[PDB]
Amino acid sequence: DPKFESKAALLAARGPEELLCFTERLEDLVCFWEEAASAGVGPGQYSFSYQLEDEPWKLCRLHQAPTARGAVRFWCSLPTADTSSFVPLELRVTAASGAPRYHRVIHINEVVLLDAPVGLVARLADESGHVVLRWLPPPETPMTSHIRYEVDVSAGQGAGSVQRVEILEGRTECVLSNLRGRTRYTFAVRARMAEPSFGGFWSEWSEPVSLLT
Amino acid sequence: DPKFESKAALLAARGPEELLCFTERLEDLVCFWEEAASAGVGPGQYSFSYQLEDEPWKLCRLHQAPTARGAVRFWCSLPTADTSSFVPLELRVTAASGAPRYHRVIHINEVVLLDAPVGLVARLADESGHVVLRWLPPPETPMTSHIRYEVDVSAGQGAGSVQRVEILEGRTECVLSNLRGRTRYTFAVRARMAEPSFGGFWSEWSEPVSLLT
Amino acid sequence: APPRLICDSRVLERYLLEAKEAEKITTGCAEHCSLNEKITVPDTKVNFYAWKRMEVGQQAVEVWQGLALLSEAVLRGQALLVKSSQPWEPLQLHVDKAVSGLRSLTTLLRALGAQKEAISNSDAASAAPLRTITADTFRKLFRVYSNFLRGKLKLYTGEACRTGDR
Repeated sequence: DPKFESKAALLAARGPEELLCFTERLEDLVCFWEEAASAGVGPGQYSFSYQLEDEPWKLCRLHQAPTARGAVRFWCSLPTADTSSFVPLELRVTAASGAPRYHRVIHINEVVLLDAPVGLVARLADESGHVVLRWLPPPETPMTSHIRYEVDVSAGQGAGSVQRVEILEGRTECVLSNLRGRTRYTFAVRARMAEPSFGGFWSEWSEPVSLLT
Repeated sequence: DPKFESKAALLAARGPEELLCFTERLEDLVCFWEEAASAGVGPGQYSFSYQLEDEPWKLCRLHQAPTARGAVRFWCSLPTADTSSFVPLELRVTAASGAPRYHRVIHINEVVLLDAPVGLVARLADESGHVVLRWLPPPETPMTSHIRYEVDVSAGQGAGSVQRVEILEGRTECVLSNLRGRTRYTFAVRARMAEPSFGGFWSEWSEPVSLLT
Repeated sequence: APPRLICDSRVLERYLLEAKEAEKITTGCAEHCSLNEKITVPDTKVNFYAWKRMEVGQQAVEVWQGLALLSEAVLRGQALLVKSSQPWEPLQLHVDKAVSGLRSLTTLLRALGAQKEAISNSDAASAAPLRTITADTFRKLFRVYSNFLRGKLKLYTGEACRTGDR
């Protein structure tokens, strides 16, 4: 599961080796943690329990995996019926001995890691000569009206060293009118949910697009 | 049946031969039709039955009046007590001979027909957005937040077919582009309650406004 | 000021569109969608004439309690579905989204003050339910799910959100 693997890598980086959880399409949730590969007693080594506010404590079958680092990641994918946004989700991981390892309380809508935007295209505006950037939001994702973006624009005489433009949520277009003439530029977009209704971490950058001014 | 007649006319003009039902204030409902069959068709020529889901069958008082070109228009003004939305409404029109004329199931909230929007104001833009259009929701009409619009751009005859633009619900202004210069344009705007809560039909066009480019 | 999260149309709309798809998809049900029993559901009809004339607090009562009954109806549908190797492959996800969505809406409504208002406006003895609507197919269950959220729920939420200070 490349996408999940690569995403769990971002969180491992940005966040803690603690219990990390993230939703991609708001109708899902996976929590996981990595740990110094041991011996036997894999997923059995622990019990992952969760409880959505006002409901009974449930268990979530754990899975073990070979993290492309040399360690082992334990992960659980919440049953879809329990992936409710805006409701306190208490998570708890217990080791074989019965001792608590992790204790978190999250809100699914605040841990979203979106797939990267798709279909990035760059065109020279209508008689303005400006660059108009258009793209599609992460596929199969709801609440697109709440997805803001960040554009990376780089290029120049072997001096292409970026610049970042923040795009309003719901907007999938960006107008650049101060770009240097006769210059081959390269742009890319990344997505993330807008606060305060939502929260999360930057998505992967979209495939790039080059344009000559 | 004043502004009513026009509305009735508007729906018939676009949907002849079938049973058309509509509501203007969600507190009302009128189902009707025109007969290209006269003489012998008395007031007891048809029986109009209806049933709100999980409600007992009921009969509606029919009405008749000379119409169009040598035709008659039958109608039933649903008692307010039974004009409830968000629930299936089965309708059945039967000839005095026990013959089935019409049969339908509709949702009152899905057959709304509003008054046309007003105060349209077409203006030019010192930008590539040629003409900026702004308007007002149909007068006396709540829930404005979910009223959808459609603007029409009329050319300077000789040819100039059309240009239909749909305006997202709630939004009462737009930027028109690709407006050829040296031309007199006329723009009008339509309106209709938007899904998923409502639905219905396009209102009559608003009074037009012209502008030269 | 906008009573947070549910007062954001787009937030509430996510669920309304989910319900529409659920309802739409269950119209091609056939004989593969029986609940094999009568599941009590709320009444979703709204008489706009009577609706706008009743004490606003009563809107709260209707929606909060109706939603509660709805949640129970869907939950029952979920367990009824877990049992058997019965047909209709589409049913599962729509039910899981409904259970999930209803759970979010319930939390969302309370923050809006729906549960508080509903309990007080309903703290005096009244007349027997005198109604009792039910469904025996997933089709009616989902149609009711959509009509309720897009109906009185939306209606109640729209009015309640317009609450500054006076």
